[PDB]
Formats: sequence, C-alpha cells, structure tokens
Amino acid sequence: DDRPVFRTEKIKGVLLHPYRVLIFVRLIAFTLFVIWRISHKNPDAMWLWVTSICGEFWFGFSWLLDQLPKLNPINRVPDLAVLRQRFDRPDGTSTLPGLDIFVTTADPIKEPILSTANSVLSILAADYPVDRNTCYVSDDSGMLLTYEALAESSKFATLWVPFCRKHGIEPRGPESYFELKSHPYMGRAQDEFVNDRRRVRKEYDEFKARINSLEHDIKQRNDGYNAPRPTWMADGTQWEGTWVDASENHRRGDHAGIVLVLLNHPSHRRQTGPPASADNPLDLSGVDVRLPMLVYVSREKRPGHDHQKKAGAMNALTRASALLSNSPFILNLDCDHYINNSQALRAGICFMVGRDSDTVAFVQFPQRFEGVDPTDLYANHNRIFFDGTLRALDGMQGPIYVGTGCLFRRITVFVDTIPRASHPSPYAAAAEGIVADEATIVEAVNVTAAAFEKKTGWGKEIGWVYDTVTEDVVTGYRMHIKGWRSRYCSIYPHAFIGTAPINLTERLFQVLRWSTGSLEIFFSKNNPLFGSTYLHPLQRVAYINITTYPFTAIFLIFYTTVPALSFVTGHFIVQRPTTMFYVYLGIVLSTLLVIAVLEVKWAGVTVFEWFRNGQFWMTASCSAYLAAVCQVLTKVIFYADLYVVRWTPLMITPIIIIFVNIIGSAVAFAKVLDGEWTHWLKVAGGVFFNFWVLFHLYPFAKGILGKHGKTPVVVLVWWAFTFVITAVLYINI
Repeated sequence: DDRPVFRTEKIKGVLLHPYRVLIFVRLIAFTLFVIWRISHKNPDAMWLWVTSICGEFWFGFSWLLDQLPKLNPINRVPDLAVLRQRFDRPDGTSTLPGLDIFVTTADPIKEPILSTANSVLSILAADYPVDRNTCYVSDDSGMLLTYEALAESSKFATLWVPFCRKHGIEPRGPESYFELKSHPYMGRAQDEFVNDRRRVRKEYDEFKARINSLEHDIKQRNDGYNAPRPTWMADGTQWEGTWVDASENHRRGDHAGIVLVLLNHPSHRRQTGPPASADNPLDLSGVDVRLPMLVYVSREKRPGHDHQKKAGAMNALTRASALLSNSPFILNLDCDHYINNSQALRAGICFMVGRDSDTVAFVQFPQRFEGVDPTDLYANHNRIFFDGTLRALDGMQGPIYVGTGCLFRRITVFVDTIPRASHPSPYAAAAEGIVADEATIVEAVNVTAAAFEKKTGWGKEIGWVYDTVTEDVVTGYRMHIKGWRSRYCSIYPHAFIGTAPINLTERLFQVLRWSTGSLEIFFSKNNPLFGSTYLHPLQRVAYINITTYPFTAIFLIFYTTVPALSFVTGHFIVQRPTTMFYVYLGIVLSTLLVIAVLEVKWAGVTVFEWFRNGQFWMTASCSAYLAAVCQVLTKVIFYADLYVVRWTPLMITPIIIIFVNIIGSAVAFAKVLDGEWTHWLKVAGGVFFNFWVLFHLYPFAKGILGKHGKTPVVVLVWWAFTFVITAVLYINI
C-alpha cells in the first residue's frame, strides 16, 4: 500500500484562529503599551522609569521569542500496519535497513549498573531485525563489571529474548515488567505462561544475586590469579586497559584502544530452537532465537588531550560503527534511559523510510521520567515544556536535539573508509557478512586511534563541536545550518523511561549545568544573528530564544526587588495610573490568561501541572540562571529517598528574595493603614498579586525544609510569625 505513514492532527479552526488573532492583538497591545510608557515619562523617578521601560521591553521581547514559533502546532503520530505490509515480508525475511544503538555510561559507582543492565536487556529484546541492529556500549570508565554484566546478559539472552518476542512482554525492562502489578494478561499460554513467570522469577532473582556478588567474584578471581594488578579475563589473557592499580602506562587516562566483539554476527538463516525436552521445556518451534551484535570499545585517552567526556565517547562509537556495520541510521541513549515501548524503533524508522526523507536529519523521542508521585507535586516530568514548546516547533519544520533519545542520519557528514560509507549504494556492504577476524580487528585498532584528531577538522569545524558543554542544541544548529529538517514522535505508552534527577543537591547541580551550557554556547561564535541566509527566520528566532533565555534573570532579580524598594521608599512605578492605562493592563492580563488556557487545552495537559511548571521555571530563572551568569562573568574576568535534604550554599540566593519581599509586604500594609491614602478601592489587588508571588515561590520554599516540609502546617505558621514580627517592628518604629 501507499497510505502515508504519518497521521496528522490539526488544531480546530475555532481554536487555532482565535489563538493567532489573540497573539496578534497581544503584540499590538504591547506596542501600544511601550509607546504609552515611552511618551509618558516619570520625572520623579526618571532613572527608575528608564529601567522599568527597558525591563518591560526585554520581557516582551522574550515573550515574543517564546510565543512566535508556537503559533501553528500540528500533532504527528505514526502507524505500523503500512510498514508491516510494505517493508515486512511474510517469508520471514525483511527489506529494512540497518540501525546502530548507542548506550552511554560514565561510571559504575555513581550511576546504577542495574539501569545499564535494564537498558541493554531492553535493546537486545527489541522487535527489530537481528542481523541489522548493531549495539555499542560506551563505558567511559572501562570497568570489567560492565563487561561481564554484558557478557552474562548475552548468555542469558538466548532464553530471555525468545520469551519476550513470543509472549508480548512490554515493557522489555525486566524489573519494570516484574514490578507491573496488573499486567495486560498477554501470552499465548496460560498455565505454561504462569509456570514460566514463576520460574523466570526465581532465575532472575538468582541472576540478581549473581549481579550483586559479581564484584566479590571478580576480586577473588583477580587475587587468585595474581597470587600493577590486572583484571584477568576468563581466558587468562592480560587486560591492557584501566587497571585498578595504576602506574606509568596504566594510570587513569592513559590506555590504548581495544575492539572486542562479545556477540558476533548472527547467521542470515533463521534459527529454530531445541525441541520439547526436560531442561528446556519451552516450546521454540516457531520462535526465532538469533542473537544481535554486541561489541565493546575503549577509546584512546592521552595526557594533555581533551577526551571530551560523552561527546568524544560517542564520536569514537560512531567511528567504530562506520567500520563494523556502516549503518546510516544511529540512535543514542544514556545508561539510565531504557526502552518502555519496543515499537519506538519502528516509529522512528517510518519517518526515515517515508517520502521526502532526505531533508530530515534527526528524530527526537519523548524523554519520560519515572518515580513521580501520581499527584505530581513537584513536576519532575517537565511535560509543560517538552509537549509545550518542542511539540509546537515540530509542526512546521521540526524540533531540536535535546540530548538523549534521538536518532541521526550520518550520510550528511577512516579517511580511506569514507568511500564505503559515502557510496551511493551502501547495501553491498551487508550481503558479505564480515566476521570479527584478525584483519578487521587490527584495522579497527589502527584507524580508531585519537591521533587522527590532530590537524583535522573532526570536532573543530564539523561533527560534535568541542570546548562546549551542551552538545544537543549546538549540534542541531550546526546541522540545520546546512539545510536540513527534523521530525518528532509522541506515542502512548512512553517510548523511553529515564531516571529522574535524584534529590535536591544534584537537581540544583544539573539545572546549573543546563544554564551554564546555555551561557557557554552563547559565548561562542554561533550567534544566530550572523547565521547563514538559508536558515528560515522562524528557527532563527527560535535559536535566539533557546540561546539567550537565561538572560531573563538579570532583570527578574531587579523586578522582584522592585516591590521591596518601592514599599520602603514610598514611590510607585506609575504615580497616577490613568483609565486607559488600567484598561490596557486589564486587557493584557486577560489575554495572557486566555493564551494560557488555550495552550493548556490544545497541549493535552492540565492547569495544575502548567502552574507547577511555571512556578518551577520562575524559581529556576530566579536562582540557577543568576548563579550561571555570575559564574560566567567570574570566568570571563579570570519516594522516601526523595526526602533526604543536604544544605548547600547555592540555595542562599532565593532566601533573600523571599524575606525582603515578606518584610516589605507588611511594611507597605502598615504604611497604608496608618492613614496616608485611605481609599484603597480601585488600587485594590496588589496584595492579592503578592499572594500570587507567594504561590510562584512556593515550590522551592516548601521543598527546602524537606521531610519536615511534609505539610505547610509549619511553613505558613512561620510565614505568619515573620509577618506579625515585622508588622510590630514597623509599628514600634
């Protein structure tokens, strides 16, 4: 069939047209407002008047940057029947292309190796052609714990993967599946299926015990063989990589390159399992038992050479892939991000195999997080951002690279192996299966060295740029600068589940990390103003936004201090508001509320989570962006586990903004109640707006106390206590 592989959902006209006309009247009203403010000067506070008009101009400019590319959201969903009729063949074969899957991990003791095991078991059990899906695991630490975990997973896959394929286990994650209380009651059997469930329960429990005793086993084995201590492999050879005991040639960061294939190429012919027996009673007559690629790589690290952490790790991965499989399509994932929907691979390949797929370079996938409470008190999902801004940018040209859960096309971008990848017909390199022989191993070792990065352009002028923090948006920019588009997918259930940031300390660390990366990429030469003329103005302004949003803080701090300064000095922002001015403010507020409700309606989200994410992003702008900008200027010059809280200096900056405002509210209240200007009537509402400020500074203020901040029964009492203390103090003097 030729039915289009992508179902489109358009916004209703009775909603889309009011949305755009309301954005238009919003911009017109802002132009009228800024004209009014410029014309009507404030001689009493002329410096304050200039600062206020500049701040309002900046806020409106940021709002324009944020709302201009959200004008025309279009929803996009895939389908599978068309792929299964066109590219799937009933004879057991297929015409699908190849695909590479990257799993990146940094260090076994800070990140849970159980997450890596779940991810590799999910990708190994994915419903994709076996001979074309090639897996790479970048263990940046180079530890034998991960090596033997992957080896034992390869041994265990011969009985795990056929079960997953035959009985429709979803998600492919083992612990996620065994944690599913209800289960969809899938499975071709009932009694055999439940017997298999219990036996795999026991076997996976003993498998978990082996995992937890693996370090004990390996250290006993190393002691036995060694009685510069190496990590002896199972065949008695010498591990030449990162030794636990370091010396001149084997200190951390001084090793060579290694290419080893744990699980070699499966046979092209379909393999049937053993018949009915006692040890393996599992009936495997109609189930394929082939085993996909599994290769290990350890990139070269030299002193004085910037290995560039995950970016360089994945560059080494993709350089090795172009030799081992030469797959044009390449998806990457982190250690903690595992597959929840096994059809994400097809949902990504459908766009790559559909019509006009040359322009689409990369596809981003939904980044979902687990462990969030059903009430969603703290908004760990970041739904109002992911499905709010990216889901709207998807509509006309495509989203941006976000950091993980994305697939790339490489034909757009080893010197003598380039022709094999750049040949017009790459399908001739997969018919003759290349075995992991000594010739291939030695050529990979020769041409995967880091010595080729000197005097060449890889990283410096194409590929993933170095000396930068966030590779995602910068790579998206360098990719779109040549003239390519992108697509996105949004399917239920979640395609991938990742580990949400754990506890406050590193939550603050990672928000600071994001803000610092944004500021660093801004500091570089990739300013969108001098971009290539081919770039459309819409993604130009989107790039301007995504690279200068953290500058809101420098004016937001001033705007939050304005109420306190005004209430302590007796000066208003506008000395005497007029009828037209009040009408304009009322219209602006009403139009902002209507925009908010319209976007909540069309984004499939709720007002509660919208408001919570707004609170969080206000708090982030207040604290983390200010910390990032001060750091950048300084550098230029020179469940229950969630309830553990540790003090850090980085939190001290919101505190003052809390307390000066709390003091100033009661100071102004007493100033007015002393009898200065009795009639509050039509200026009434400011205190309510103050309560509004309270509700948008509520999240972090509640969460700092932590476990004792279980309920506001203490927080509100302390707030009222401070309020009454400062009221009494100002009344006294």
